[PDB]
Amino acid sequence: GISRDNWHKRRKTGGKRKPYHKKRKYELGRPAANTKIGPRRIHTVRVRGGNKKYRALRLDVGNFSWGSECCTRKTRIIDVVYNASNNELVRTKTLVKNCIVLIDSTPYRQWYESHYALPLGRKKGAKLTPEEEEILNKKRSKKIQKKYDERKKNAKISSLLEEQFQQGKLLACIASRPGQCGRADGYVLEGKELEFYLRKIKARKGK
Amino acid sequence: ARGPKKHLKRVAAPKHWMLDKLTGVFAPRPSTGPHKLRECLPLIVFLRNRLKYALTGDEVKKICMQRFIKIDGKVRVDVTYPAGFMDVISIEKTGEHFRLVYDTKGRFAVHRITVEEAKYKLCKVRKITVGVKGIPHLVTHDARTIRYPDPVIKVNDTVQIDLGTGKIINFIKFDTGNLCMVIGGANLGRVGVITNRERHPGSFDVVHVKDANGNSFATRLSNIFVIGNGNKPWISLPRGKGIRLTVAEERDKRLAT
Amino acid sequence: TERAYQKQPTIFQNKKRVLLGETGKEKLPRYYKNIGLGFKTPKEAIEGTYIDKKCPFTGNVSIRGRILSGVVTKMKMQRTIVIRRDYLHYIRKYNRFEKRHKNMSVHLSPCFRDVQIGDIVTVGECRPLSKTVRFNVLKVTKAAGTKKQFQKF
RNA sequence: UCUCGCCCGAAGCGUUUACUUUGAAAAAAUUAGAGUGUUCAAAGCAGGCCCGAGCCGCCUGGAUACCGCAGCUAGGAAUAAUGGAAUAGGACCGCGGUUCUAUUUUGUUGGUUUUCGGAACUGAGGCCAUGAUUAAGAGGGACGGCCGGGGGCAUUCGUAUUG
RNA sequence: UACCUGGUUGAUCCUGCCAGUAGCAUAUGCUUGUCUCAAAGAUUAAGCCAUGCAUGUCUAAGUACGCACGGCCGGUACAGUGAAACUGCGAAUGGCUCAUUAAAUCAGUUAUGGUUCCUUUGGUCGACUUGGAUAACUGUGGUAAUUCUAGAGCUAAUACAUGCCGACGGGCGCUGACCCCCUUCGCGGGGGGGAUGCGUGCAUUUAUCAGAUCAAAACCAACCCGGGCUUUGGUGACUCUAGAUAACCUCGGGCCGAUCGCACGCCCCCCGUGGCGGCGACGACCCAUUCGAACGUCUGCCCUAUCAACUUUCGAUGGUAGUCGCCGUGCCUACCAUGGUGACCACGGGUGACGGGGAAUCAGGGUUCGAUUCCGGAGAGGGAGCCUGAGAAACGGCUACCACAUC
RNA sequence: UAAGGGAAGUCGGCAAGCCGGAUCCGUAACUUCGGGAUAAGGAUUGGCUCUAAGGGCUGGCAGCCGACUUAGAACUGGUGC
Ligand SMILES: [Mg+2]
Ligand SMILES: [Mg+2]
Ligand SMILES: [Mg+2]
Ligand SMILES: [Mg+2]
Ligand SMILES: [Mg+2]
Ligand SMILES: [Mg+2]
Ligand SMILES: [Mg+2]
Ligand SMILES: [Mg+2]
Ligand SMILES: [Mg+2]
Ligand SMILES: [Mg+2]
Ligand SMILES: [Mg+2]
Ligand SMILES: [Mg+2]
Ligand SMILES: [Mg+2]
Ligand SMILES: [Mg+2]
Ligand SMILES: [Mg+2]
Ligand SMILES: [Mg+2]
Ligand SMILES: [Mg+2]
Ligand SMILES: [Mg+2]
Ligand SMILES: [Mg+2]
Ligand SMILES: [Mg+2]
Ligand SMILES: [Mg+2]
Ligand SMILES: [Mg+2]
Ligand SMILES: [Mg+2]
Repeated sequence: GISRDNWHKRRKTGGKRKPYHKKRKYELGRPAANTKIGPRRIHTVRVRGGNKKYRALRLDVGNFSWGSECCTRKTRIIDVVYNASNNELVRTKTLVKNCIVLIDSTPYRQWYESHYALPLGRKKGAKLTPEEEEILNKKRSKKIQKKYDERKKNAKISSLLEEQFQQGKLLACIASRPGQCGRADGYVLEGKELEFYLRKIKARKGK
Repeated sequence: ARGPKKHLKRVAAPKHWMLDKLTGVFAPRPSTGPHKLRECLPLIVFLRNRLKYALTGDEVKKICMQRFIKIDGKVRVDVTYPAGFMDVISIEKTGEHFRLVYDTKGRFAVHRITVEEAKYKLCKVRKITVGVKGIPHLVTHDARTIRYPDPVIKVNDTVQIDLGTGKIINFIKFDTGNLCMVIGGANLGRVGVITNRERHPGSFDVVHVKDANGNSFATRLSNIFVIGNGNKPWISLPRGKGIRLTVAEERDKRLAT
Repeated sequence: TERAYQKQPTIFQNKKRVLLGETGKEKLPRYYKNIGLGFKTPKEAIEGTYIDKKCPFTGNVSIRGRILSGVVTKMKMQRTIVIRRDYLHYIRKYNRFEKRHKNMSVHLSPCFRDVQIGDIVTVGECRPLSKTVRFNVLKVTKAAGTKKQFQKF
């Protein structure tokens, strides 16, 4: 029965704002979307004006955008670290608008592998999974197409992002709201704010 | 309160309907439509007061729904329809045909026109936009969402629209020299010649006009409606060139009669 | 820079600059905006490394509505100040006047440096920025007088 | 300024108001007031005329006004406030240059080095009658020969009075 | 009507007050022939209420196998008047009352570029019929009770659902087997046409990019010719609208028609078993227009200092990240700073304060009322809570407590 | 220790019994302005699993190693601390 209204506040002074409403209809506040990382279970909530609103209760997917190479993929959510507004929802694994999320690295390997090949994340296995890059042999100008892709740009991603792909992880940031639109959509942390939130997580996991 | 109001008192009605108190408590509140409550006139005032056909407000419910009085060539059957400035009434079999202007004293004047103004009609653009798949749409204040219009219709212009096709022609554009007529505010009904705009960046425009005999006035573009290009209206025009005389000259208009 | 949990406006940072191998300078790709109605954006906004959510030059908060004045009396509040505005209210019966003042709050864009206490400012209207802050800094008229002085230490 | 198409638009695009007059802007109702023989009058927004039906009838009326204060625009620059240039870091004109980058032509496309506009900055001269309203029968102050049972500190003195 | 008379003394003159004086609006008394408009349980009790009422609803057009009525009557079923019912709107308007509340409602003002909107007005609207239930009905019933309600068999849909036929693929999105030459001793190096395969559109929601005013060159690597070649709209302001790129799209599944009335007519044939389509009703994807609503800005308020400092832990002012909500905000929550208002009367009281538009009084200027038809706010005994709906914290809606209170 | 009642017992609440430690709250009459005052009246208190804050020695803004306290949150027990 929470009301987000501004008639039970105080004035610029501090004198008690005497009431003349009775907490009307159009000033509700509903209880929150304590969002979890379970299987998909989305409640819907009727709005003023009849519109539809999608409570995110438990979610395991999310559509995120690899911003640099301009890729965007459906992806699994693994782990939730550093909410940056409360240091307590990191425990609860709760998703809000700006909450930094560990993401599994599968749908971003295979885009970059099949476009900018001799791929990443194999630790020099030296006997490990020879999967159809060593068989195609690229007789045509498609090899010479991909030669510009390969070393003229030279496509060096941000240094440490190799190590996330060594590990099967990817550190990203949400930009949508979970409980209001029913999605958890965001973008992948790159470069400067990659190394920013890295030292935040390291020192908070350190001490 | 709660939800929309749906009555209108006789005292609280707009004065430019000429409504009278001691006839009854209530006034005919129009429907929602192309004209707001201060830029409108119902059918029930137009037929029962001015043309004076019917005397009860339930017979007008019959003859608006006997499918004879139509607007623009399609049949409108409300008893409280919002007919406003610059609208066309047709009556299909029994031939009468109407154009709506303002009387210069502030009233809505009767003005009886022929079939060569069934063929066209003027209207003022309210906004321009682009719509889905890159095409232009253009929203006219007569609630006309009309598309693929033209390239050179600015936002504050006037369009000579046909009713049958629903397709524009002869798009006159706002520029100094024109003939214009004020549709709201403190100089309503006056017909004049466009003289000076001032584009303030304070969310408005403001307009000085001269008129026919040169005399100056001032109001805003939204209130204003363009009627022609250079002292010739595209419309026929009632009682002179739309002229407020003087208070005393209006008396001596009645004496020399 | 930033001394918070994070700040960064709208601009796509990580442009993958490197294809031959160079650092150069890096802080170039910046957002920028005019405010119209005859007020010039300062160059403090352009070589300003700070990031603001509520600035009229830097942020999304456009200026509709009104124009008013004030004098900057207290600056003891984060990123916002408290103007004061005297005027001459009129009384009908006595046929005379009386001074009044009504203290307003206004969000101080920190592009305006050296805005020191007592100088005349001009404000513009915005959305509800906070409980009391509905106004926004638009032009700083006075540089608090002495643009020449030197003193002891 | 004629960057835009000898005069005009437009463009560089202004230290503010206060006050004053216009101009907008307002809801009627009520009030002042018009008009009308509601039988006069308080009312009300009514009616007036011709056609012996005979024209698938004419004309006008349902105005005008004051709408405090406040906000807006355009005219007025008296009085009353407030501002610049005093360590000149000024008004104005022509120059040295650092380095920033801007699209058009080099058939195209790219490359390198520029003429090149502006933002930034830097160096120097001249240029301006180069800059400070006068000293209130206003006021603060300095000054110097007096004057005062002014004030405080200290001592000297007097008759009395009582013992 | 720009207006005074009596009253202190033995007498005057004078500050003075009391008394007359004229309205006005409630009462009260004496009285009253007619006629025109005509206020009227506001002041004390927003104290309690017996009683009958005040919200109902059908077009040729959602549903007729009713036991009602009879159309001309044969079976190719469905012609008409259709009680009652489901369904779609509507009861959130109009009415009443002034108890609340003192920058609060409101009033003059500006804006949503920071939002939602039933209706009305236009745009877009690229398997010859699938399915269970369901009322109405029939009975058979229950306790004194209410506008209570159970089960057994059938029946309709614009109640509810499930779900495809049209289609020529346009060309981009990007993979990709292949194909034509110069050079050549061969590898190699240098340019050009194209089978396979997944995407497709609008809305939801993410991320990026292009998102423009300029007037001249030396060649260096090629090479289109005869020295020489291509460009959305708006504001004053965009993170505007529109494009292009990558993908989701929530089984509590954005739309992308399994509807109805009125008449007919055209067609070429292998029957017509195929086609060929005029007018209106209905309701949905969003964009708008209107009726709105809301939160906003500037200025404005009655007496009180025997109310002078008040406010923050449980936000008091501000900063950032977020929840929420229709969106903007301490609106809440987290973290962090230490602020905000005051003699220009804040804060704390009083009010016989609903605010205005207005009314009375008539020189001028004021003074006192304004619950009272018009606009706006509030509340239905008190005070809390929510279903349905575009709209309610509804009360001639519902639940619970308290106070009354009937059977 | 004692169901129910709670000074009715007695000369008298004698003796017993309540209240106690702590943190956050909140505090009058009265006054020699020092007080009263730990006034009265309250709320919490366990267990475990964590976060937040308080440091020290070397450097050309980093790295090694250190004391036991203070607030916050979850979960759990037969409302028990
Ligand atoms: Mg750690
Ligand atoms: Mg001497
Ligand atoms: Mg008396
Ligand atoms: Mg008296
Ligand atoms: Mg009652
Ligand atoms: Mg009402
Ligand atoms: Mg009251
Ligand atoms: Mg509200
Ligand atoms: Mg409102
Ligand atoms: Mg807090
Ligand atoms: Mg008077
Ligand atoms: Mg007066
Ligand atoms: Mg009302
Ligand atoms: Mg209510
Ligand atoms: Mg009701
Ligand atoms: Mg016992
Ligand atoms: Mg016991
Ligand atoms: Mg006891
Ligand atoms: Mg006792
Ligand atoms: Mg005794
Ligand atoms: Mg004892
Ligand atoms: Mg015990
Ligand atoms: Mg004691």
